[PDB]
Amino acid sequence: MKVHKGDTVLVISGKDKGAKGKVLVAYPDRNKVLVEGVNRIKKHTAVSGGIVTQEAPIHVSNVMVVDSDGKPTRVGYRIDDETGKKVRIAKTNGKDI
Amino acid sequence: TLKVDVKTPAGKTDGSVELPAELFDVEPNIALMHQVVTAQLAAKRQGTHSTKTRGEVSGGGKKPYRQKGTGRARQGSTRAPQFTGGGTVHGPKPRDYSQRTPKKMIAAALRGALSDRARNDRIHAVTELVEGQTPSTKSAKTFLGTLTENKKVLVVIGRTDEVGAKSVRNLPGVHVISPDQLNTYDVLNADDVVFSVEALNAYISANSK
RNA sequence: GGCAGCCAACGUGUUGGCUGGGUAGGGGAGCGUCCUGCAUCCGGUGAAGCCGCCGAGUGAUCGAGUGGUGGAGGGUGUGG
RNA sequence: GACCUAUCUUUCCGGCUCUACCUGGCUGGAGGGCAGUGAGAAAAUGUUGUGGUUAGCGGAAAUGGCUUGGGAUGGCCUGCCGUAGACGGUGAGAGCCCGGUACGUGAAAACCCGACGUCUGUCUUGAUGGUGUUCCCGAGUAGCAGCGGGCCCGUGGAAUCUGCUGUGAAUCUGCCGGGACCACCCGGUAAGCCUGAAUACUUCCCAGUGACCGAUAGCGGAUUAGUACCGUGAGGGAAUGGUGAAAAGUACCCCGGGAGGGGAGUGAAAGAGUACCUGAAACCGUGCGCUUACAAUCCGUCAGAGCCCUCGACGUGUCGUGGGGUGAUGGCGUGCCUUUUGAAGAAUGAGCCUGCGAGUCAGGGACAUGUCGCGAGGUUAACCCGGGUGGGGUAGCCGC
Ligand SMILES: [Mg+2]
Ligand SMILES: [Mg+2]
Ligand SMILES: [Mg+2]
Ligand SMILES: [Mg+2]
Ligand SMILES: [Mg+2]
Ligand SMILES: [Mg+2]
Ligand SMILES: [Mg+2]
Ligand SMILES: [Mg+2]
Ligand SMILES: [Mg+2]
Ligand SMILES: [Mg+2]
Ligand SMILES: [Mg+2]
Ligand SMILES: [Mg+2]
Ligand SMILES: [Mg+2]
Ligand SMILES: [Mg+2]
Ligand SMILES: [Mg+2]
Ligand SMILES: [Mg+2]
Ligand SMILES: [Mg+2]
Ligand SMILES: [Mg+2]
Ligand SMILES: [Mg+2]
Ligand SMILES: [Mg+2]
Ligand SMILES: [Mg+2]
Ligand SMILES: [Mg+2]
Ligand SMILES: [Mg+2]
Ligand SMILES: [Mg+2]
Ligand SMILES: [Mg+2]
Ligand SMILES: [Mg+2]
Ligand SMILES: [Mg+2]
Ligand SMILES: [Mg+2]
Ligand SMILES: [Mg+2]
Ligand SMILES: [Mg+2]
Ligand SMILES: [Mg+2]
Ligand SMILES: [Mg+2]
Ligand SMILES: [Mg+2]
Ligand SMILES: [Mg+2]
Ligand SMILES: [Mg+2]
Repeated sequence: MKVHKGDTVLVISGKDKGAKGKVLVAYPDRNKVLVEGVNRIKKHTAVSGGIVTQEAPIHVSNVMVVDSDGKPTRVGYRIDDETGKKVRIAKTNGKDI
Repeated sequence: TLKVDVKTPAGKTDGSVELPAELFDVEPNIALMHQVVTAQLAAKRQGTHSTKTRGEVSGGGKKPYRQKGTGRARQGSTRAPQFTGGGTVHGPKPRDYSQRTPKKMIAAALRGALSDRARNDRIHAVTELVEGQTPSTKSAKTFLGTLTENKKVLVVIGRTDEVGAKSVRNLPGVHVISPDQLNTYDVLNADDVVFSVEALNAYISANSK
């Protein structure tokens, strides 16, 4: 996936459209990410009584990586010839992220 | 003879092409065109549908129970058609649908279709779809928009004009064909026929000679 | 008083005469179902399916007439 | 063809063949050609090819507005990309959100295809006449006969080919074929061998397609499937898919031993609660209306009292161009199918519902009849060339 743990993302679809948040964990096998503060569920913890609110995973195509300028951006790649590296670039500004 | 004025992508007129009566003045024959078109769609159809008869279904060799004394209906095989899971009777088998339509009928149908477009002024001629050796869909879309505003367009280009073909390929209602492959179905499907000058001359030459 | 077949008489589809029980069986013309070329239209402001209401056609049957249930496709025309 | 025997032409150096001299041989090594892993001899071994296969990577353009909604990928309206509007996914119809797509790009190693070398072979005197009851030219063979096999050919006038059993020739005036056989002509040269391509097929691997199936269908097998299970064994051989966008799968309280349920929560919806999408019919209940215990009923039909409900106008209920439910009572009335001269039949088949279950397909086939093209002509088959349904193809065929 082009979105990684620790990235800041903007939600572009769903109930929480427009919410910014941080990627707490990524699930590449199913193309979902868990984002802090978005898609919260009212779970019934059963043990001590439990009615907690927790984040639920969101499809990765519903979030966009936020560029350094604050703007949600598609990510592409440059090649760094010195190390053969492949670095994520924001397609709006061309700056690394 | 109808004259088609050749338009350029630069917006100029370069010349004219004269359409022979033999090819573009033919009276349309709807019944003939119907046969030719349906035959073409029949040839397109791939026949790949199959079912298993009672001999092809797994098992079923043994007579299930004795002929007499059980009080049940007599049965010869667990795979008889009346059985759930049994063989299919008169089910589909793979078959070729192509038809051996006479050459003269096919040619006359194409001429009829092209004549119908010509009479309604739906035939256009152009030197090139785009200028240079770089495909550009934006240029071709604008130029075709100047020629026709109809949705479906048949573009007839010579084999060599890769840049013209690629330039129009992605447009939704546009269909691209070479003049040696020209056929009734694609002409009748199009609102307008746009010929490269080379392709139009190639078609006229191979026929009227 | 309505429908139909054959024939006549004229007209740019109406009038008249005769006829219309039916098994095996021959001929003709249609209804409903699915999949498709092309053209059109409806659908989370609720498609199909299902249960009703109120009606319709000479029959197979119909309802782009409407309630309820339901949740994603469907109708129509002309061809295959 | 060998053997003889004239003629004209020919790299160099050897070495040998008892001694020289002529003169034949044979054989090395140098120049030079000519082929090569193949049928035409065999096994090696370097260099090199953005040649191929076995992993991949990049890749354009909307967080756009308003509206509906739980969610927009819907509607309406703007703009953008396109060599990319393939196909999927994403909370509902997405070229511009995601995997991708067009198009480009990439291999250390191994493997495969080449090219180039090495390396291995092979050749190097050829042309030209004459000459002859001379020699050679594939033997247990051909031929022939008996009994068979197979050929259009079923023993036939039966050639050709071929097995077994006997018998058994010629080397060119030879021999074997030209449908018994003979003659004459013609063709060919048996009894030695090898040989690429055009042709056939797909366990398996890769990329795709469908006027193919969509859970009683499609493979027997979407579910532990050749499993469970059956059989001593060979072998036979099933059934079982769908919560929701997300598990947010129902904390806590109440009745109960549990099971199950009722509140309360989650959800757009629990008329989605792991017995879960939709949820038909048979079949089984509960409630309400009418009816039924003096009656003889193919169960209905046509008349029809009474009661119940509903739609109109009027008024307290009563009538109408009415409409429904039930139905006392009267008339009429012998299931359906199959098969029979004839069946309500005491002839056959059906307990009930749902699903499934029978004139189909192929072929320039045959006859007839519509329809379309061309017309004294019509048409191609195979095949060839087009990512197609198009173009070409005269051999044939059918008329004359
Ligand atoms: Mg098997
Ligand atoms: Mg069998
Ligand atoms: Mg049997
Ligand atoms: Mg089957
Ligand atoms: Mg052809
Ligand atoms: Mg009449
Ligand atoms: Mg009758
Ligand atoms: Mg009568
Ligand atoms: Mg009959
Ligand atoms: Mg229908
Ligand atoms: Mg809704
Ligand atoms: Mg459907
Ligand atoms: Mg039809
Ligand atoms: Mg939209
Ligand atoms: Mg799509
Ligand atoms: Mg010989
Ligand atoms: Mg024989
Ligand atoms: Mg002979
Ligand atoms: Mg051999
Ligand atoms: Mg089902
Ligand atoms: Mg099955
Ligand atoms: Mg046994
Ligand atoms: Mg056992
Ligand atoms: Mg619902
Ligand atoms: Mg159930
Ligand atoms: Mg259900
Ligand atoms: Mg009584
Ligand atoms: Mg009596
Ligand atoms: Mg009576
Ligand atoms: Mg009898
Ligand atoms: Mg009878
Ligand atoms: Mg009976
Ligand atoms: Mg009885
Ligand atoms: Mg009997
Ligand atoms: Mg019975």
